[PDB]
Amino acid sequence: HRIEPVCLLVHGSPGTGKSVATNLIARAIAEAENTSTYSLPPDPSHFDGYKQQGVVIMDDLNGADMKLFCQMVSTVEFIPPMASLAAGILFTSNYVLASTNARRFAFDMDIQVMNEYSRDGKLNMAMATEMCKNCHQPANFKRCCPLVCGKAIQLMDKSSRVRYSIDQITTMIINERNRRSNIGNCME
Amino acid sequence: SKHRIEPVCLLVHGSPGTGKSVATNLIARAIAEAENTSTYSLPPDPSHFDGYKQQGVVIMDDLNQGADMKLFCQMVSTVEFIPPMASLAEAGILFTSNYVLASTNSSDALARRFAFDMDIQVMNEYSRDGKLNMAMATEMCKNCHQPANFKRCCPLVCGKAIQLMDKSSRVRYSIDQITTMIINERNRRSNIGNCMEALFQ
Amino acid sequence: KHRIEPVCLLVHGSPGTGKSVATNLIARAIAEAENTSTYSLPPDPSHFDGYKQQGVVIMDDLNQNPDGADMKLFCQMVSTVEFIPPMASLAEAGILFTSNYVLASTNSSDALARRFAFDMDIQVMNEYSRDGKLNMAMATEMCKNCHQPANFKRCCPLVCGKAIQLMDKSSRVRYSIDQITTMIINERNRRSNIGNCMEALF
Amino acid sequence: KHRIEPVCLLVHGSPGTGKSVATNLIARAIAEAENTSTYSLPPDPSHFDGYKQQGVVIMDDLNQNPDGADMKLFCQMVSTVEFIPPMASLAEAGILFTSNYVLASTNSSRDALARRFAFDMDIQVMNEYSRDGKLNMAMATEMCKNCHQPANFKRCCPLVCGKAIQLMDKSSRVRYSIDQITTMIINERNRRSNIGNCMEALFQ
Ligand SMILES: [Zn+2]
Ligand SMILES: [Zn+2]
Ligand SMILES: [Zn+2]
Ligand SMILES: [Zn+2]
Repeated sequence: HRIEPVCLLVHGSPGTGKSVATNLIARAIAEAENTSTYSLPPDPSHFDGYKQQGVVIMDDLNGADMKLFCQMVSTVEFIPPMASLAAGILFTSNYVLASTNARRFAFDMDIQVMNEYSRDGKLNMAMATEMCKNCHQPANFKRCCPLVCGKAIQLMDKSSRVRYSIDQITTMIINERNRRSNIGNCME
Repeated sequence: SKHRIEPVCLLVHGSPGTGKSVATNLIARAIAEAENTSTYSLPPDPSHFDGYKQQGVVIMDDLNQGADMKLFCQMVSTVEFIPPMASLAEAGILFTSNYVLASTNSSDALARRFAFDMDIQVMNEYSRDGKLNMAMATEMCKNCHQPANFKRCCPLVCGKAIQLMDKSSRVRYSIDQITTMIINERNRRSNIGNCMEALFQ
Repeated sequence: KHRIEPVCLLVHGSPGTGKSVATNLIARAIAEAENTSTYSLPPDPSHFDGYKQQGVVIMDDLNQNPDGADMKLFCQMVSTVEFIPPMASLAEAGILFTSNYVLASTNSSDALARRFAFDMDIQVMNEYSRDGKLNMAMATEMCKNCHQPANFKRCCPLVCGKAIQLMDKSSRVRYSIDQITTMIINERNRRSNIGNCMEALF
Repeated sequence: KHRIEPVCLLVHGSPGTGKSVATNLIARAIAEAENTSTYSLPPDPSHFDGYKQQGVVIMDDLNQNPDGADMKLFCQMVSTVEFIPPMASLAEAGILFTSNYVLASTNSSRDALARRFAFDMDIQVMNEYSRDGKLNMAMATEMCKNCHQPANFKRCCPLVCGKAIQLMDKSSRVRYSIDQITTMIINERNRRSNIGNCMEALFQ
């Protein structure tokens, strides 16, 4: 009976800051869904630490990966395997976020280090994590910085072709999780 | 990375007619109005927090001092807690409750968790047949002085009908009293917490 | 060879006078200066579960009946002689008590009285007392115009002596948390300068 | 969980091939770069005497003794939890471990411990500087004559610029000189610390 988790992945070259992207997005929707974030390690088979957190992030997806993923983004009741048998909890996460190098991905997006923050083609993290000094307040973040507002990095949808900021991308994922929850409500 | 202040914990012991539920619930609607929240009550022998929307107070009843108590240790803590839900459309909410009140009638590392270990005691004028004369105890109070955590007073508020007695010290408190005692140990840990955060961070 | 005797502080106070926060500020400050952490014993300390040789130890509500246990423990902690605390866990049995500071508060022969390098009464300043209770809310407000504290990054009335002070039960002189906290560190350092030199000489 | 995981380097090599020389070179340059000192643990170490929260710690011959002593300490250090190391001198006990770099050499083949090596590398002596299979130290310490300035050392020698020894990342198989991998390690630590400060601020 469970609903299908909204899903995002982020293709990137290694120095472009896609780990900090997903994590910023995860922590934000988490803050809003009064939940927490579960990280899967790369190449992971067990869910030591899962406790039905509202959002999980999958560092460096992809192949058991493309399998254990498709159990996660499904309507089937699914039971993750454990390390300590201390087993049994359903997987209920309403969001899955992940990174790498087809309809289960409501948000298929490539990244772009903006040029004033490129450093040899790589994201200049020291500069990209300085706080923004002339910005409107973000929609899902307390405060603004260049990773949130689109200065340092942006997400390009392949299909849409459009470019959004992180702040925009989180507003978008929320809404789709709500739609899905809103219909999943009325029916029931 | 521990991030939440452990909640202040009250446990009232007592024989089953003694008002022991009525006390845990009088205190809780008092605190809740003070911090402008709501209450959320757990069933006896409970496993699921369905309907827990991070309201400020949690009531446990019939705590068996133990499934009752394994789950109790996890609420009263600093470490993040994720209540199990039966509904899938809810599972995922973080436990951020400040108070847990529990009642009972009935190993030192768990004891410290009981910030207030009281014994409910029914005063004789309000005890017909050996149990709370609830019709008496609820009648409003005529010349009582204004309570601290209630806008009006009655013989449960003011210790006329019902009083609870610290198991360890042995002194007696009314309901209206032990509320601020609890409100304040919660205000206490808040202000000390912020204070230290600001001096060493 | 042997361990130096932990410099020890005892704060006497009535219940709402803030002697726990007093001892906690002092500990955190000493521990920050010593590059350490703090370890709190629960009242009625039975076990030292979680103790990993944090240089600073806190005993909240010490009962000072010399027949009591609080004081029998206390006399092993505050001594020069190997003391291997009891752990409830046997997966934790064997670590030595090496802490250099012990900070305790209570409500109130000479061999227990030597152990207290500093024996002190806490005093609410009246401007912060709700019927002789520490008005914690306004005492934990940050100060706005204090000089930089000796041992705290920022100042507040709990630190500089606006809200609370500590009176020496002997000399009858009063001290802020900040002042007592450098006397306590100076004392441990004097013990250590002496102990370390005794070692080099032999 | 208040401290940041130290950045961690593991250099595998046979026993004459200069891996000790190479971790000490990296350590010393990282240390200058942060105005700290280095602290060296002995092989199969028990005690941390002399540890004063120097920023770079060094371990050699890790897991040489396969008993476990090496790997418990290692894992306590490459962690996010408070670690109060063991000392032989009682005077010295209780200091907190807070180094940001752990540099280890080994001769072994060692999920959640691999997670701790941010750089897992094999040392390879280039043939011109090999002598009977081991690193020719006397040749390698002669200063380079015509080399661009190195990023992390004041002058260049073949140990630095990749002439004498190289470091091959076991995963990717890419090779790096010492100077390069120093900038990489420094840059990982700064990144960790920049992301950290940002997350605190945004969820502050
Ligand atoms: Zn901005
Ligand atoms: Zn009344
Ligand atoms: Zn001040
Ligand atoms: Zn060179």
